[PDB]
Formats: sequence, structure tokens, C-alpha cells
Amino acid sequence: GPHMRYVEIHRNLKGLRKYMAEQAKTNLKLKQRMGDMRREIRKSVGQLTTAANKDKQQKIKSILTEALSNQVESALVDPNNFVVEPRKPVEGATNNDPLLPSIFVYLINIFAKAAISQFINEAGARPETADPVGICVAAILSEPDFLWRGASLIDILIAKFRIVCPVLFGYRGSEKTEQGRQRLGWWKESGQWISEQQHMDRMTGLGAGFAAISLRKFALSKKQNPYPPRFYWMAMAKIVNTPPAEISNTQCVVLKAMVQNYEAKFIEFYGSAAIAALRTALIDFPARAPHKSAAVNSLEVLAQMLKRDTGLDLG
Amino acid sequence: TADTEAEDPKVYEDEGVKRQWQSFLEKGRFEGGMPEVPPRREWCVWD
Repeated sequence: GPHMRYVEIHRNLKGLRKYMAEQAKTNLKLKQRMGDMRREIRKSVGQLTTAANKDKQQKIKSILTEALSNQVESALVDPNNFVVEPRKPVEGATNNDPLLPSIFVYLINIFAKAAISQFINEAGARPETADPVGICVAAILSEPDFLWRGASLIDILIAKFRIVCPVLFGYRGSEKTEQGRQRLGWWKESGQWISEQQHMDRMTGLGAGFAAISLRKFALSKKQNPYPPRFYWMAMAKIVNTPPAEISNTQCVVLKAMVQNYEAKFIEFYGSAAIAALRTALIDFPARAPHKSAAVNSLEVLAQMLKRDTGLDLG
Repeated sequence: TADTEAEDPKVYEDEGVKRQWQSFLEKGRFEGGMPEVPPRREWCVWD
């Protein structure tokens, strides 16, 4: 907390949706193609879940390359409305032009929405499915073709994580108050709060999705990491450093999804510092929790497996 | 590479950040909480 710009991007993206609908009335080339372009991205994202399966990532790249060429003659927009920090022209960058086709920003936004929904709908029940999606997000947004002024458009995706999983960004709350459930991202279907199981399922998929995008290794690639592992480190630290009185099960669920299946990658990046961190996340933090639950237990179970595998002892 | 560290290496010169890491560099564990600034590559080396 308390609050920042990532919400402002969410509003501008909502205003972009209306803009594309208005153009579709006057612009026939945009109406002919925009709908099919949207669907083929969602279909390709959904198929990522179910080894040399590279045909679904290319279909998404080809559509974004087509939207960047802007054959549909879409209006141009200022990308500064969709990034946290206003960007200046960068030396050697592939695209320093101040405006971009509105169809491109829009389909990039659909790609981000598609990944968020996959984290929510599939990774919530089967956390394994978040990793192939995260690979696709990092692969596409890092393509030089899609870098605006030397940096990716990842801020369109991160702005959505801020809405549906604020705990990753330091937000806290009591699950007992309505002001707290809002600050924790507890969703509302038809006015009333969703069940506690649907909430924790959302948190599980989003927690696993965050690790999928934040724990990618790019040193072998010629591309720059759009969301390097420092953001995984910062996200974990904001959660585990929560004072005990303010810990919630929402935090424990996200933290479990952040760690489970990503211990090896976390250790490869940060080695002895990852062990110290996993000790804080899987031993100290659960002990600090004010009430036990299946979420706290799950952390303690992971603590034992890692204490056996790593010894969780550097001293 | 620089991906795991803070994007601005000058941050490790701040005394505030040194204090966050003093517990890990001296005792191997995090005593006063997990540092919000990620570590330097050399600090993660296995001894």
C-alpha cells in the first residue's frame, strides 16, 4: 500500500475497449478482422495447457505482428497511458514512435486477459498449468517486435495482477471486515462475496501465475527478461514481512502457490539467499500466523520437505 | 545476471539496505525480516 498508478492503467484499458468498438462502426476493415483476431489469441492461450509445442505461441505472435502492421487502419494511441513510467526514445530501440496502433495495444490487452483467466480458471484447480502460460507471456512480450522504446508492455498484465491479487504488492486486510476483503481482492459475483473456496482457488492460480511470469530465466536468450526475478523476491518479502497481527489466510494461500513447484527455480536464481527466504516463508511466517488452517499446514508441510532436501540450515 | 539484483546497483550503497542484509551476511538467516531489496549475485554464492 497505499495505492499507485497500476489502477490508472486498468481504467485506460477499459476506455480502449470502447474506443475499438466505436471504430468498428465506422471502420469496416476493423470490424471484419478484429473479432477473429481476439478469438484466435484466446484459443491459442487455452490450448497451451493441453514438448516441442510451439505452434500455439507462433499463432499468437503472428496475430500481434499483424496488428502492429495495422492493415485494419486503426487509430493510433499513446502507449504512455498503459505503462507505469513514461518512456523516452531509447538508442538502438526497434520502435521509438510516440504512438502505436490501437488494435495492437488492444490485442496485447486480450493476451493479458487470456493469461489471467487461465491462471484463475485452470491453475486454481491444477497449479501445474500456470507455467506453460507464463512461458508464453514472457516469450511474446519480450519479442523485439513488441518492445515499445526498449521495454516490453508487461505493465498491461501486471496492472491486472494488482486488481485480482493485491497481496502480491504489499496489500493486507482482515478477511472479517468488508474493507479488508476488498483490499485482499475477494471477488463479488452479483453483489455478494464469493465463497471462501472460490477465493482461495483464485489466489492459488494467481499466486502460481505470478511465479510463472516472475521466475523465467533469460540468460540463454538474446531477449531481455520483461519481468525479472527481482519482482518475485520483492513480492515474497512484502508478504512474509507482514506483522503477525495482520496475517490472513489469503496471504498464506498465495505464498504457497508462489513456492510450490518453483522451489528449484527460486534456488537456482538466489541460492543461499533463497534458502534463507524459504526458511522465512515456510517456517517463521506460518509460526507467526494467528490461526492455524489448511493453508498454514500446507506451508509447514512444504517446510519439512525442503528441510529434508535442503536442510534449511546455512548457519 | 542483473535480473536477480535491484535494477539500480547504487542501492546497495545505501546504509538502510546494508542493515536489512546485515543479519543474512553475518548469521546466514533473516532475523529482522526478509529484505525487500534482492541480494547481490555474490551474496547468493554457496560458501
